[PDB]
Amino acid sequence: AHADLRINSHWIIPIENTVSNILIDHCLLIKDGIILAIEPQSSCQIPATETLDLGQQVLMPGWVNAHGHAAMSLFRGLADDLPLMTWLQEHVWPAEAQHVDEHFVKQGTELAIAEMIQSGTTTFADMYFYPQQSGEAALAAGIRAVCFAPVLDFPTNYAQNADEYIRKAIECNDRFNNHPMNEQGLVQIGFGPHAPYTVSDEPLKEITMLSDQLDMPVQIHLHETDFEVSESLETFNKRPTQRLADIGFLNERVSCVHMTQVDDGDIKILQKTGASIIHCPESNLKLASGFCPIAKLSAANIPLAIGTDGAASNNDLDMFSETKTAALLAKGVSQDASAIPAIEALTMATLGGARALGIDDITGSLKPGKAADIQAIDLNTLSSQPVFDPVSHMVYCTKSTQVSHVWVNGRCLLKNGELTTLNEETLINHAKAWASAIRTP
Amino acid sequence: AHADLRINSHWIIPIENTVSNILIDHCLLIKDGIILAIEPQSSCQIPATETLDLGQQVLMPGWVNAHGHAAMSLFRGLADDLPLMTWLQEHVWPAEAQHVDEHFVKQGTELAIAEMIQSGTTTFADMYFYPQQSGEAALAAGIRAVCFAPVLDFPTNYAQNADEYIRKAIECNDRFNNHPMNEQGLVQIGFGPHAPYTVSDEPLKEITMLSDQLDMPVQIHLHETDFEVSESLETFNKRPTQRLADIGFLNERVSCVHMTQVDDGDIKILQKTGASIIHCPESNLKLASGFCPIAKLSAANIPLAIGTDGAASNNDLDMFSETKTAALLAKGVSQDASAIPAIEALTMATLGGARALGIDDITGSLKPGKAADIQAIDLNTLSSQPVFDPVSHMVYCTKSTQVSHVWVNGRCLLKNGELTTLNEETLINHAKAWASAIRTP
Ligand SMILES: [Ca+2]
Ligand SMILES: [Ca+2]
Ligand SMILES: [Ca+2]
Ligand SMILES: [Ca+2]
Repeated sequence: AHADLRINSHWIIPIENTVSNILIDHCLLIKDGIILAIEPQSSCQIPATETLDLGQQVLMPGWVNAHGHAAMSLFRGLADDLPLMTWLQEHVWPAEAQHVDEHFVKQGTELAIAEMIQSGTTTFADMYFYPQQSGEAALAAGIRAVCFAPVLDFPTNYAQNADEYIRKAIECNDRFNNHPMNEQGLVQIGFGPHAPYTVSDEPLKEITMLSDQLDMPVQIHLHETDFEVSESLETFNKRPTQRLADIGFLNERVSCVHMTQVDDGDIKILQKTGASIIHCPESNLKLASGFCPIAKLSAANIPLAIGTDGAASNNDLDMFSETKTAALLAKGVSQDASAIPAIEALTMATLGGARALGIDDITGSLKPGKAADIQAIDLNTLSSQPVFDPVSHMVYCTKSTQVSHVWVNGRCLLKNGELTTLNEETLINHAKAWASAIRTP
Repeated sequence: AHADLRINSHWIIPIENTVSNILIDHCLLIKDGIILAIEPQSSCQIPATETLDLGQQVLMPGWVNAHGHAAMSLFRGLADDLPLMTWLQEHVWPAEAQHVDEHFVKQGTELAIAEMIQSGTTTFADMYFYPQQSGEAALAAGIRAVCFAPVLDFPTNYAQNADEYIRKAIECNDRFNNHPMNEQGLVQIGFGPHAPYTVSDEPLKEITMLSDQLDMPVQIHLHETDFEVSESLETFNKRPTQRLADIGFLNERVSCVHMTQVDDGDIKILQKTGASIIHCPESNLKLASGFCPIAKLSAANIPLAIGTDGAASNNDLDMFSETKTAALLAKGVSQDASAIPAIEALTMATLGGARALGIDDITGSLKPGKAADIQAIDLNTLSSQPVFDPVSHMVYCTKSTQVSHVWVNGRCLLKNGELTTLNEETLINHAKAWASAIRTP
């Protein structure tokens, strides 16, 4: 048959229309990992090799988790309820210096990926050590990934200095351009300078040039805390946004994480440079970083996305919960019950992330021609019934465990709630082994 | 055997110690619905008729959902993303006037109860029409309930005026004191005056007298919105807290819901009168009501509890998610990452609710002599591994679907994730029937 797979579902939320936000009794037709068409089930005349009848479920794009540190799944809830400073100095940094190597990153990324697939995520962004390990795990699992190879001014086990961080990013990009398993381009490598206060101007400019030459996305923290903004004003006499804008670092391919400290000048700079904002509400709350004013940013037409951050400051990788927090918090922050309606929250969590990571041409919404990165959510459960508008249900009363199926590039990674490329029992054993090693070395 | 049931579990979080917040390899012994003892498994010499081996699970008190409207499960996500005023006038109130009767409340409460049990809740507070229907559903399900019979100044189908609302509350209390199925006292009736701006001084004073004479708890909204506080200042020249204090309405048996508008005078009044505060973070965010400063309230030793509110402004009844929101939001609001640590969030969500509803003598913590209201949470799942401190995991990375077992008064209401006194498929059919009736009458 022309189509590999036909999926029938009562509801489809395409995110991009091709003027209601939802389609009733349509089907998706997929071929070679690509969406061929979305059409009414009754009218459809495209035969399919295989057909799946989902019934009372919602099909929508898989989530794009636009900021994370996948391998830190192995530090899940390592040290909760402590100030950023104690958390970092007495727990996270020693644990990183002692435990994080290629094996840690491999097993941690596998664990994260399995959690993410089970909660409907089809693309993750990763900013962490040993990105080749992370990228390789993504390849074996079949999940789409953007690994923002870290760049820092300071030495770690992974690299001694900015130039070495950059070298390894270039090497990793080259390795994935040429990897036998990566012909489909599921894994992209980018540059992940941590933050303006940990990376100097020179490496940042190198990143800009290299990012352009090698077609790589860039991610950086921006205005995460009042402290970082004050520090920048003391040291550079500029807000970080201004510093980055003045050296030409900010542009469309850059995503700026957090942005809890926002003034009108920041917004103008963001509008000018075309950069995206990645919202991480739960992590911002948990660490007391502040309140990203996504309502205000949205009204200013700033591109917005959503990330969970890492499992040591969340502590899960559940985009259903993160998107719900984003939609609820925004109404409180803006004092406006109509701010960030459900369709907008879903859009941030899918197409917004795709745009932020530079991959919206291929994924992030259900449009003919885009990749078949799809999640199916089963609504026939007590906590989801009755349903009046499935779009708002997705955001306000859906558990991630309702995800029944997941496809990436048209490949089934989750079938009736069960992982198809990862072994849950094995991953859990490895997690427990690492916990013991971390707990009592 | 002396004990009816022995439950073995790797972790027990008793909430009240009898100085670590958790017990390793202990067991719970239950007899006649009562906790006989909590002892090390190895040392235990109390035989039991039946023994359950749970392994890597946490036993803790079932949640006390201290404010809700159970039957509004049938309005789940009725009209999302609208301002309080449109929400009420164009959606909720017409739907209530048209659909809410004894049959609505029966089937809605059953649906809510099933959702709540599946997410580990063992006591719910309800403030809604036809409390006898709600109470009767609680009795048949086996869940503990406090039904705060509504009192209002204005006419509804349920009652024409304050005196009639009060009459029906008295009748309902009497009916449950004498109900053949209620000998164990699972169901308590209370008074639920909606808010200072919908109930006059006279009925409020009657409630105080009757509450005392009949040993009934009282629940009221207090300082939910800036509008209500301003309105009270115009009309009475007092903050609502002051109005209620001056007529002697506030006392230990009263729970005050929301409290997003707080000044130092409010706190003093609350400290003086001994009343409890019920925190409903997601509903407050969703409707843009404001930010209850639970960190500040906690530091002032004000008794605190947690509620989900109703399914039209949440939109689920999941106390795992609500407690996590409470713990996270509080750090952001107070700008203090150490504020409302996990053990304190759990305590609010269990013992805090018990105290608020006047039932802490019998439930809310795992102490010898208290009721066996218990939930078991399975940690052997991908998203919960690894685990370093189960207490903080409960709050920061646990899904409600991890609840494997639930007991109320030592009766199993949920066995391996399956309801034992309610039929899930039936409830869902009824929910869909009501949705159709509500959607297209
Ligand atoms: Ca981060
Ligand atoms: Ca989370
Ligand atoms: Ca309410
Ligand atoms: Ca909720």
